[PDB]
Amino acid sequence: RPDLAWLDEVTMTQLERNPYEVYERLRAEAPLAFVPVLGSYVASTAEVCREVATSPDFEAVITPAGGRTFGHPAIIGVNGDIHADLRSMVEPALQPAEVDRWIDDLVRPIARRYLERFENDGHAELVAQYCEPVSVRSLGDLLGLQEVDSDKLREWFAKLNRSVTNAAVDENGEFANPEGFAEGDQAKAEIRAVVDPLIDKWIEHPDDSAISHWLHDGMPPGQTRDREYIYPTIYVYLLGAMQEPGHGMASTLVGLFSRPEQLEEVVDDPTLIPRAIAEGLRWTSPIWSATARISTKPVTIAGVDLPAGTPVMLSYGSANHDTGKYEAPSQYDLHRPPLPHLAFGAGNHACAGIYFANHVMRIALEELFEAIPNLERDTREGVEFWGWGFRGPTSLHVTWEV
Ligand code: HEM
Ligand SMILES: COc1ccccc1O
Repeated sequence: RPDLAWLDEVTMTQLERNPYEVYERLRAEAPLAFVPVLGSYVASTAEVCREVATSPDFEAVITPAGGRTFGHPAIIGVNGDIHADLRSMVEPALQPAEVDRWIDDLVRPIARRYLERFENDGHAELVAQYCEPVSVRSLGDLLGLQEVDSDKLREWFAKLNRSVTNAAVDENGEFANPEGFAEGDQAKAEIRAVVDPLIDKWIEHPDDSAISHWLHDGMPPGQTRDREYIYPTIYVYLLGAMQEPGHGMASTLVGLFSRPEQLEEVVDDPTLIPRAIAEGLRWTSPIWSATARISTKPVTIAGVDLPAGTPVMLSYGSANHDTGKYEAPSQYDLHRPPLPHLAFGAGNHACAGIYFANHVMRIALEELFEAIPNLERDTREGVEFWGWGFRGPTSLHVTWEV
């Protein structure tokens, strides 16, 4: 596309460090555009992301680096009967009435445990000491991974993140950095060594862990789903499900710190925490551009005639700064009117874990603000955000008077 020749000079490093300047141009120039270093069409606006995500002429496809990492059948990358089965497999523990039965007793004692380690220190780096551990410890216990330390769960999602988002391609469309999948393969090998004995056990002795239910639910007597059939969805969980509530919490906190009067409002009135989190997810979407769809028929989207079989990456984090919807979207504003957003995606492949995720983030922030009501950001340290596929702050140094 001639007038987008500037896109040939966009680099993977640029998109990882800060994709918003390129995507502001895309939303104005070409809401559906082929980005050479990603080797794919990308959807950048709210209208195009929502249309592709809900279109009957599209179905799910995994991004190239996502498929190299997760294989088949990753719940995000399949359709039809396999997708319906995998959705029926994951949905029981995520049902709102079910989450409401036990989410408080799950997350609140975990939040308190991690807080007790630093709440009298006067300083902390909340990404590593709080947001990530609460997120992974909550989900890890729900899954049946109680014995996998939070440090290890955090390491695995970081390696899987880098492998799944190792998207750069060269002039021939080949991956530019094939070595960057090695740590994804190493994480998977480690996960197998830990999880294979647990699956061996659960097949014979089912329990209330979610993965035990994935093996047994809905199956004929004495049968379980084959572990190779469920492992790619285990990996989907050990990346995003483990990573994103912590990133959403942390981005919400960075946003609140950027508006001190609003941080104060929320600490004084914790019933505003859900609204603060919803704006946090719009402001820096944790899953920023990690999923995609593929056309099943020739289709015209945003004036582009796509043949059948065309992948489109859904850059929901850009869509959530669409100035057709939002005033000054790069500013965090608690008091934005509560409008639809796309941080959980849309359509038949929209996030299955919204209700659980929102509660994890809510409870963690409630406990944080109760424990440390005079929490302040350490303005001697900068907050750097990183990531194009998954995005969040790489640290969050704070201070408080002791
Ligand atoms: C703040 C935290 C989270 C955010 C922002 C988030 C966001 C997303 C997004 C954008 C997608 C892709 C939707 C699309 O392609 O249209 C997705 C997929 C998915 N998410 Fe969430 N997620 C979060 C936490 C979780 C958690 C904790 C779980 C599990 C307990 C979960 C389970 C899933 C599943 C199973 C899918 C795949 C749905 C499918 O392809 O059918 N997510 N999520
Ligand atoms: C819930 O986890 C994910 C969602 C979308 C893409 C990758 C994931 O691991």
